[PDB]
Amino acid sequence: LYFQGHMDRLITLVVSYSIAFSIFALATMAVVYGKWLYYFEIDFLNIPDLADMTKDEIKRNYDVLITYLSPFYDGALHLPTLDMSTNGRIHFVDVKNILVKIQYVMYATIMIAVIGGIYLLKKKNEKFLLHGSILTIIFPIALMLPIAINFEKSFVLFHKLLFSNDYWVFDPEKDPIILMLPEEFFMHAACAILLFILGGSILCYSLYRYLVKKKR
Ligand SMILES: CCCCCCCC/C=C\CCCCCCCC(=O)OC[C@H](O)CO
Ligand SMILES: CCCCCCCC/C=C\CCCCCCCC(=O)OC[C@H](O)CO
Ligand SMILES: CCCCCCCC/C=C\CCCCCCCC(=O)OC[C@H](O)CO
Ligand SMILES: CCCCCCCC/C=C\CCCCCCCC(=O)OC[C@H](O)CO
Ligand SMILES: CCCCCCCC/C=C\CCCCCCCC(=O)OC[C@H](O)CO
Ligand SMILES: CCCCCCCC/C=C\CCCCCCCC(=O)OC[C@H](O)CO
Repeated sequence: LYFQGHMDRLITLVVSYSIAFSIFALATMAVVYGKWLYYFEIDFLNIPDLADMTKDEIKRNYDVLITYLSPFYDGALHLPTLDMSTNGRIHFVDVKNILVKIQYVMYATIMIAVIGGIYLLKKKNEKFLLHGSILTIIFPIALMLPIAINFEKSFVLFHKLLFSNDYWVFDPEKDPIILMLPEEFFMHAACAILLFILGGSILCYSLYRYLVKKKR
């Protein structure tokens, strides 16, 4: 009992951070691989005007690129309409590699938390559900203002942090897909992620309080 205390409490520690990360990764893949937001973006930002492309050309290029970024696509990236340089296809491999590593870690934290969670959950201990929501709502709270007021510079730091080359700044001449990827769209995608993080936090917290009311 002196040791089930710690071990259950280390599992509530390990499980808690894996709840936070799993929500982070899940919200990312939902926004990254979701095409509903970007399809709305095409008319809302008037991307045809921005890129001198048609609504059909923009959709298929985005369709092909999003398909290229899945773990289960082993082919190279060829855009239906736009040409691209070797620097351009190095960046999308960088982006593809980042997504794959987040997803690999995400499966671990999703399993760690579901398996280890139900262990502590059926053992009448829900401390991990409060800690999880607190840890994961730190994300939107810390980053809501950086995106809202300083997106352009937060965007650069983000890229500088995650990429070890210069190729993330696209030359419209050699990589014209940058014209159909406006900065406002990535800003909305960052907001959608944070809303899903915040949504998952509230969801995770709704359970905690609801479960604590069960014990009493
Ligand atoms: C079995 C009786 C109750 C069932 C509970 C099973 C126990 C699962 C344990 C830990 C994970 C719980 C996570 C709390 C809920 C979070 C919901 C979620 O993970 O979704 C995040 C969303 O996908 C982000 O975009
Ligand atoms: C029931 C658990 C609740 C968790 C909810 C789903 C869990 C699915 C089950 C197990 C491993 C986790 C896999 C989930 C990851 C798949 C979603 C994802 O991010 O994949 C993107 C895909 O590659 C874009 O093409
Ligand atoms: C994970 C614990 C520490 C978190 C610290 C990181 C802060 C990032 C915050 C929000 C963005 C979340 C995005 C997750 C990864 C983005 C996927 C990606 O590669 O995007 C490429 C980019 O759009 C090409 O311009
Ligand atoms: C009950 C809990 C209350 C809520 C808990 C707070 C946590 C933050 C949640 C979401 C913020 C994330 C998205 C916020 C960023 C939106 C961007 C924005 O609104 O600014 C527009 C932009 O400046 C135009 O130029
Ligand atoms: C600073 C925090 C904000 C960081 C951004 C939030 C994450 C955006 C994620 C998905 C949007 C849709 C992305 C789908 C794939 C985009 C293709 C791409 O990587 O283009 C990047 C561009 O070339 C480089 O400037
Ligand atoms: C009730 C629980 C609430 C939390 C659960 C949320 C789940 C769905 C949230 C958002 C979907 C995507 C909407 C993203 C819209 C991006 C635009 C934005 O949020 O702010 C940008 C601003 O408009 C710049 O001018």
